[PDB]
Amino acid sequence: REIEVSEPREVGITELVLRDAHQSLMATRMAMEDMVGACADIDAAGYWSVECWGGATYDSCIRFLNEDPWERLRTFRKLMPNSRLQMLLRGQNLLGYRHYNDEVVDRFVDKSAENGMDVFRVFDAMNDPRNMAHAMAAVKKAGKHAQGTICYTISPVHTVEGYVKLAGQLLDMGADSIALKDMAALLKPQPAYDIIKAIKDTYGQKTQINLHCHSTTGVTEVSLMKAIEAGVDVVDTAISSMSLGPGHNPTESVAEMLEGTGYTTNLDYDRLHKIRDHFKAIRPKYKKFESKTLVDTSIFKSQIPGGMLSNMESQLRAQGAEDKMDEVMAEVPRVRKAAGFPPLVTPSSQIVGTQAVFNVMMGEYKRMTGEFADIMLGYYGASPADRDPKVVKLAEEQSGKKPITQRPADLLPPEWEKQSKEAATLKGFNGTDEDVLTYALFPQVAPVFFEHRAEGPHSVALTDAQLKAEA
Amino acid sequence: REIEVSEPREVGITELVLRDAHQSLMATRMAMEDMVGACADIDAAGYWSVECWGGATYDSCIRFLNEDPWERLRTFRKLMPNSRLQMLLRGQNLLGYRHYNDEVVDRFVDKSAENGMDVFRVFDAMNDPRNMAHAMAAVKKAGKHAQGTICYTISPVHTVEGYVKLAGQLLDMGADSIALKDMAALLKPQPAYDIIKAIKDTYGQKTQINLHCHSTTGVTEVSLMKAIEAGVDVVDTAISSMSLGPGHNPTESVAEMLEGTGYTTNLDYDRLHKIRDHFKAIRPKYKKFESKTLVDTSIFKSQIPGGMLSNMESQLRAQGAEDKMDEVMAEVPRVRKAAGFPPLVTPSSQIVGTQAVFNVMMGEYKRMTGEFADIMLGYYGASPADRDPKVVKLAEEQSGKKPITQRPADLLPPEWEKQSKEAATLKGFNGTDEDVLTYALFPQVAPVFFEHRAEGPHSVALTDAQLKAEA
Ligand SMILES: [Co+2]
Ligand SMILES: [Co+2]
Repeated sequence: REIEVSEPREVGITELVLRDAHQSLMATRMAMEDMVGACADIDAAGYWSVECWGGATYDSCIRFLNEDPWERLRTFRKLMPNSRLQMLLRGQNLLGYRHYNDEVVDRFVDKSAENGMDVFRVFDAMNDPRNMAHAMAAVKKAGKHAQGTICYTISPVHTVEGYVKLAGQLLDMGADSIALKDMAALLKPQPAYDIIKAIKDTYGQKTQINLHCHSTTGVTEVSLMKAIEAGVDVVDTAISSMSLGPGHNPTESVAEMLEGTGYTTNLDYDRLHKIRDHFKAIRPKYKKFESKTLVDTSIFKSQIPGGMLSNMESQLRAQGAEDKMDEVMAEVPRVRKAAGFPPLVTPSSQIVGTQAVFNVMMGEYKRMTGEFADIMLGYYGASPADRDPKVVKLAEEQSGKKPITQRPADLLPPEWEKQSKEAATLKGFNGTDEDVLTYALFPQVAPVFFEHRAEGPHSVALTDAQLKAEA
Repeated sequence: REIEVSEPREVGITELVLRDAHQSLMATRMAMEDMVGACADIDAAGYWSVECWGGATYDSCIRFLNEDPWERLRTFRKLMPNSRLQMLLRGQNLLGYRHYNDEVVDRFVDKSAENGMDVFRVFDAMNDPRNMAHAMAAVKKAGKHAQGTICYTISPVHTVEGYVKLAGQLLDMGADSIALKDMAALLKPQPAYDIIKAIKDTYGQKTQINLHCHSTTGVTEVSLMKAIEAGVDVVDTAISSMSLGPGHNPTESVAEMLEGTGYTTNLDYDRLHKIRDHFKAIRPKYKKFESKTLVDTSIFKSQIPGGMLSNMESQLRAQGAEDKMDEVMAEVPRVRKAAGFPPLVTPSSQIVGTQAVFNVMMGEYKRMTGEFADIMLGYYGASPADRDPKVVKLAEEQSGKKPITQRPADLLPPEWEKQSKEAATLKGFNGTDEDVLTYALFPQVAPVFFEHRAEGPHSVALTDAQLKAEA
């Protein structure tokens, strides 16, 4: 019995400590002040890229830290001059709350690249390539690296062949590399090997694939080893003092585990040690935002991500039917199916979760939320599988909207000029496209932020004094 | 490029939640009251064995919980009637502070088996087979399972061939199985595969090997997968709510990661879920005893286990030279070498660590502790490599003891009758061999314990009230 493994080679590593690590472990509340001190070492560690922007950090900066996201980007570009900066961008949704007209996507990408972003990991919650298409083109126009993304999930319609097809569609829209995202740590070892190998066998060894796995279920570092045996080019990790739990596998652990296998990373262990210790000293200040579960494999049976489960709980707590949780968890699968089995990541997870609670309370689709209606009617794009025509009809007969099947942005009219005018009437607006984008992405937060931005970035973390006083 | 892997098969699992998990995560303070509620589910989970005795639990029971270790054993045998109970026994040292005469080993093993112990994992801190020989024979006489142990470590003298030789010596003394112990999580993936495969190739596939790895460095779950590909029969894990950090890899994670690989475990996921939730509800009460580091790979460079490092720190704090820590960490390697490269596990780690601090302060072996002197003079047994003759001489010229090279217990005279007499003069002594053993193993604690035992077992964990009041 034998297993074919890739030839001895160097495996690239993407550090997530500056973005996804704290987004996953301390609600994206990491203050810029607590990160800049590790930039010099991070820049000289030897990482393939440094994820430090995008995701929920834009929202967090303006909503909780009174920090300008564009200033964070500029500072990181300046303190890590020799590194490839990387961000996560939700396609046509950008970092916003809805799909935007193509010109807004163009502006955003152009300004991101202009301010220093090198690698753009573009993804769509439902894996609809059409929603990633324009952002990808904008990234290529800016001469930057376009990383098309495949959100991994487990469902009756997701298969290896299905993932290989998506990889092809991403390569067809000019992807420079393919990212396999596993936000819920659902990727097991064998599937990791099979999917990576199938993509490499189908499109060629030159096809660059970056694997992003969280450690929530505790099985993905083994998946990382299997992905490396299958030939994956780069794997995402988080410095050891900011890893595990709903976060990611440890950078140092992944580097150390390869000794003697023929595979290696070229990270500087001394630099890694300094970055570790830097965050180990700072992490305690964020205890009020930490999660309390290091390993949870329940999703392999329920299909429900811990985050999604908590939300439904709170929704079943604030109403009075905490007794129907076992019923809700049984309803979710049915709602997911009806919606076409979309991956259960934001926002699909909230939409499916909330609708599941309604069906239990008010009754079988008796009342559909505005979001669920939009998903069923195709306003978020195509689903991995065909949506239940019966539930679709009900959505149409309850929202008054006609079902659509083409890229949603095709219906969106130009809005930049409209956004610029409205933004320019806000006290604090600095007249840059960056600020207009801030208003376009977060209309209800931009006002307050522009007004207080002059006060400078803050921190919602405990102070050393508060740490001591508490101890 | 290919890698040979074992044929599809069932992999056995040993659950550590009742012994090593809490010894490693909350200073062995887990109260019997907090464990008995999960016994029924643990007994029906499908584990190959349940480690629930030995190690530091005997000391903890009588020193901190006013609990009779023998009563804990009897209760576990009664609540888990269909399971193979397993314990850790430090050979000729038993669970005590020194080597004992062979008749004490006979008594202990006989009473352990009589009270219900099924599998005895016998080990010696310096991997000297002669110190394991008699316990192993006693285990075989009692008709129980003798698991000879190899303490894994990394040193210039430890090699695959060296481990294969030890495995042979263990099999020659009647071992029913071989345990590979990696208390510091030093076993990387390739070495795990190479050592397991070499033992299987040399002594036959019928040779049973159980792998015990902690997760301290964060690389051992990958090692577990490699060990399984190499053909390991059983791997030790800890239920997910009591895992990771200086503890072990998660039971559920290890079981889930095998899906589709051809390997499988036959654990009942529902029973595992109940055991998880049981301990998740109880673990918060032990926060005052939790460690604060989930992943630490520094040992791959320093050879110093976190626990060993902390101790030296405190010793360098309580004296005034916290400035010489970088010097101490540089001295340890030299002391280890001089001692013959013994694995850095208790008590060798403390002995080497303390001596390292002296050499830095008072000077190069200017003053040797009584323990270090005994190691250098062979009173703990043979070292993996020859000890520095120059340091040996100094030990002899400073302790007045002649160096020995034969099994230390060969010099020990009968002591049972002496132990019985002394023990019988303690208020509370119940006249059983069990109590005499308690006195023989912990002379200075037995008095206090026998006097308060009637008050019943206690807990040093926070009460629900204290948990709430604190929150
Ligand atoms: Co992520
Ligand atoms: Co252990």
